[PDB]
Parts: sequence; structure tokens; C-alpha cells
Amino acid sequence: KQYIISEELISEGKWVKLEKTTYMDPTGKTRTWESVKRTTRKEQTADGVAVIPVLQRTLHYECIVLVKQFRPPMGGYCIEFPAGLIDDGETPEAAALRELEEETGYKGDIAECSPAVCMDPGLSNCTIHIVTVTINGDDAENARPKPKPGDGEFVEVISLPKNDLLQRLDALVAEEHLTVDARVYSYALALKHA
Amino acid sequence: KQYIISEELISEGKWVKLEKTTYMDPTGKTRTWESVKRTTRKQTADGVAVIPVLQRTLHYECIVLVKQFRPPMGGYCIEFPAGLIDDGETPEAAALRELEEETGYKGDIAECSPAVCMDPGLSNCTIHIVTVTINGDDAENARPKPKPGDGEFVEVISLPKNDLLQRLDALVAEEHLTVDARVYSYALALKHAN
Ligand SMILES: O=c1[nH]cnc2ccc(F)cc12
Ligand SMILES: O=c1[nH]cnc2ccc(F)cc12
Ligand SMILES: [Mg+2]
Ligand SMILES: [Mg+2]
Ligand SMILES: [Mg+2]
Ligand SMILES: [Mg+2]
Repeated sequence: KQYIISEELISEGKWVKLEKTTYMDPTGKTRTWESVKRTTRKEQTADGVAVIPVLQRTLHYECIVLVKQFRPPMGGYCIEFPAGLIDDGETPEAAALRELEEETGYKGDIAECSPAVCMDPGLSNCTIHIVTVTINGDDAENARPKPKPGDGEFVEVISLPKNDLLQRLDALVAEEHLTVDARVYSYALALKHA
Repeated sequence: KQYIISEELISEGKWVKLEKTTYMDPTGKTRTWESVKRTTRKQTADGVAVIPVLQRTLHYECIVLVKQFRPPMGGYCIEFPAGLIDDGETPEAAALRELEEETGYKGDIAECSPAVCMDPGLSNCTIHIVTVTINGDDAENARPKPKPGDGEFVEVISLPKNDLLQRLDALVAEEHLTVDARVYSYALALKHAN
């Protein structure tokens, strides 16, 4: 029984905007909230995709393919699933395969696509689809993968074994100032907890 | 070999601000990024998110989640119990406190992540992911008393760990809720550990 009453623009950049949200609380009292949105969302069912890329190779343990890059908002390097915004008219699956090839060089196969899931719902309306993709690392096309990074894109690939992901992430965090993404960490914790 | 040169305040609310970050790209070219930050960090991270593993003998292990209206999303979200870390509170103490306020359950700390980023292309927001076990057979967890702060209105949803991804997909399809990306990532890895 809660709902939005109004959304007032506070400040609008090229990429991000701040809004004052008025909503009805369950007691029937009007309250406000400071909300972040992207300016880039048209008809996409989500802002972006994140890819869970499972690298599969005969007589190898499965690896989870990750990317390391400088994130200006963090003032530092972050370890994340490959990810990007969905272009206008692009499907989440095409966006996922495209961003995975651009960021890692690998050509994946779709396994499954989540519904739109929320990035930080107390702060922002941002959403992604989480797209699971398998990579046949025995295919010649996946032998010597070269990232195809766009303008102002500078991405390092880190493939870690699924069977040891949390400890391998911990070893990278111990050896440097970097930040692991919360989704990557959540995924690694569940692999341990299973 | 990338770094921050300057941060320009664009707009400062009570809770959130928008900044224009100037940074050095790895080619030696100066570039700008629109960044979001919270105004409330004075802590290891902005917040905590709790993975609450409800353990009851002769029952399936459950993950305890919360459903709340999220003004930025304009709708109801399913999330790990979570909130901001109080000035001079430890992440572990914030985790047990928020779990009790949001669910009424009294838990034990199992493990605590390093600070992990929420949406590092958008914001500098970080949390600690705190794994907590709940002895659902203890008298203190018989009839759990959730203590909502002013303007919090939280429903508790306990789902079985070994079916988590299927149960969340079902809630999305029937209830038109948005699942949190960390919750979804956790659920995926429980299935992928196979
Ligand atoms: O208006 C808000 N925006 C973002 N985070 C918030 C956290 C607490 C609060 F009461 C209000 C807000
Ligand atoms: O300045 C940005 N802020 C947030 N997201 C962005 C996504 C792509 C881009 F080129 C620029 C931005
Ligand atoms: Mg990207
Ligand atoms: Mg990209
Ligand atoms: Mg909360
Ligand atoms: Mg509180």
C-alpha cells in the first residue's frame, strides 16, 4: 500500500540525475527520499547487464572470468563481473555477449538470463539483468582472446577457479588496494556455503 | 596508473551528493565522470548487508530476506537485511543490530567480508556482507520481535537455501517484486556450485 506521489528533478548531468521522491508511507503519511537515476534508460528492461562467465575447458577446473578496471566513483581499481549498459533496442542477452567479448575477448554461449534486479535500491533505481554465459575455452575462437575495449575503456581480465573463488579473491584483496564488487563477493560466498 | 585529479561538487542533498570526478586515463588523457556519494560516511563502509542463515532442526535451512517499498525503485524489493553503519559501530555489531530491527531474529556472526562496492560505475557506496547463523530452535528466536525505526516498514520472507533461485523467480513472476542483485547472485551460485 505504498506508492510514489511525485518525482522532482534536483540536478541532471549527462549520465546521472538526483531527484526528490515524494511517496505515501503505509501509515498514510507523505514522506520524501533523495533518489539517484541514470539519464540513459529508454525502453531497456534494465539499465545494464552483468555477465557470469563460466570458462569451461577439458581437463581444467571451471573458471569465473572477472575484469579489473579503474572506477572513478571509487577512486580505485575494482574486480567485477564483465558488465555494461544495454544499448537502445539491444536485448539483455546480446548486450551480455557483446560486453563479454569487448571486455574479455571471449565468445560465450547464453545459459540463462535473470529478471531485472536492483543495484542499490535505497539509493538508486538502477537495475541489471545478470546473464550466465558458458565459454567453450576448447574452441579456437577462445584460445587467444583479445579485449576490444571502447574509447576510455581499460580492462584487465582475471580468471579464477570456481572451486576456490572466495579464497582467490581474498588473496587479490590482501596483495593490493582494490575493491571486490558486492555481487562477485555474494556469488563467491554462496559457492563456499554450498 | 589511473587516479583522481579533482572532485567537483554538483549537488549536495541531506543523504546523497552528485560530483564530477576528473581522472587521468592510462594514455595520459584527462577525463570526467559523474559520480554519486553518500553524505553520511564518517566507517569501514557505508552499510552492512546480512546473509541470515535460519537453522531449525528437521527443517530446510532458510535464508531470511526482507521486503520493503524502495522510493528510488518506485516499488517493493526483496533484499538481504541491511542498513547504514552507525558512527563508531563495528560492521559485526551493525549486522546483528540491523538483523534484529528488520527481522526480530538474534544471530551469531559466522564471517564478515572486506568492504565491497555496490555499483562502482555509479557510486562510491560500499558495504560489508556479514554471514550470520540464526538458531531458530532457541527461545529468543521463537516469536521474533522486529523493532522498526521511524519510517521503516519491513516484511520478512524466509526461503529455503537449497531452492533459493527457483523461489525468488516465482516471487518475481507472481508478486511483481524486484530482487536485489546481491541476493540473486548468491542464489545463482548456490545452483552453479553443482
Ligand atoms: O533519502 C535517502 N536517500 C538515500 N539514502 C537514504 C538513507 C536514509 C534515509 F532516511 C533517507 C535516504
Ligand atoms: O560519467 C558517467 N557516470 C556514470 N555512468 C557512466 C556510464 C558511462 C559513461 F561513459 C560515463 C558515465
Ligand atoms: Mg563495463
Ligand atoms: Mg563495456
Ligand atoms: Mg534496511
Ligand atoms: Mg536503523
